[PDB]
Amino acid sequence: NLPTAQEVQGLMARYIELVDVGDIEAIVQMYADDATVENPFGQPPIHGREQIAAFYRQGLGGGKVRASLTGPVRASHNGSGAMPCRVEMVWNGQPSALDVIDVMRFDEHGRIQTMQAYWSEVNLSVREP
Amino acid sequence: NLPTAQEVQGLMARYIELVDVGDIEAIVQMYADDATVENPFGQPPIHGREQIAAFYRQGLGGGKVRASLTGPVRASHNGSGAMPCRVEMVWNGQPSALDVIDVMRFDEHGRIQTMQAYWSEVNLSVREP
Repeated sequence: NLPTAQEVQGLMARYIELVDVGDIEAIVQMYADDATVENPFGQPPIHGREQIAAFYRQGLGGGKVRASLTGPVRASHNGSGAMPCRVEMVWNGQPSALDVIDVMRFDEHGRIQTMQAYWSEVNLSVREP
Repeated sequence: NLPTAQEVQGLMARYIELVDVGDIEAIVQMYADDATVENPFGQPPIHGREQIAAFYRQGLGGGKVRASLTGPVRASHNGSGAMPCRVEMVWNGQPSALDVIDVMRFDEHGRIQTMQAYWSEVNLSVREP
């Protein structure tokens, strides 16, 4: 059955953990095999487990990447939710911080069926040494 | 043309202002006439300016309602964005606070074409004396 509000809060916080540690296997594990990821929202979706793994491979490849929840997960009663996080990584040769909000819909097996990441360069902050 | 990241940031912050002051006319003004609101996401959409006005009428009717941005607006390059806010109002006879994340898609005239508010009772906090 479709994940309750509570469970969605649990699942979306766990996803941020996994991203923080770079556990690509576990991250990919969280997605339905026909899931889609739009990141950043606006770009063409990436489809299916194989492409997604590569996305997270390249994404978490090279620049050291931390992610942390910066507020409560907002969760609906229909297996969806949205959350704000801050992603630390190297951009354009500089340690930078990116503010993001991820929106996720889960299937009846508690897998991510759809993910969208809202952010752009306006949410981008370069850190001084 | 479709609103830039910067403009989206501006528009979504202005919406929160208007809600905070209860300017229903201006709020309704921000929406396309064929816009849809899902609030809370999961419930059936409300369609068009007339129903929307009533929604904001009832919504901002009775319980004193404040709303404030609690972090940066995440804005994409394709006329969409998402933001976190905290809504103060009276629920179930009690001054309460609700954590929300609104997701908005704008049209080429800078009007809100689609709004979704993510929150449920798990995001609800009742305030003591």
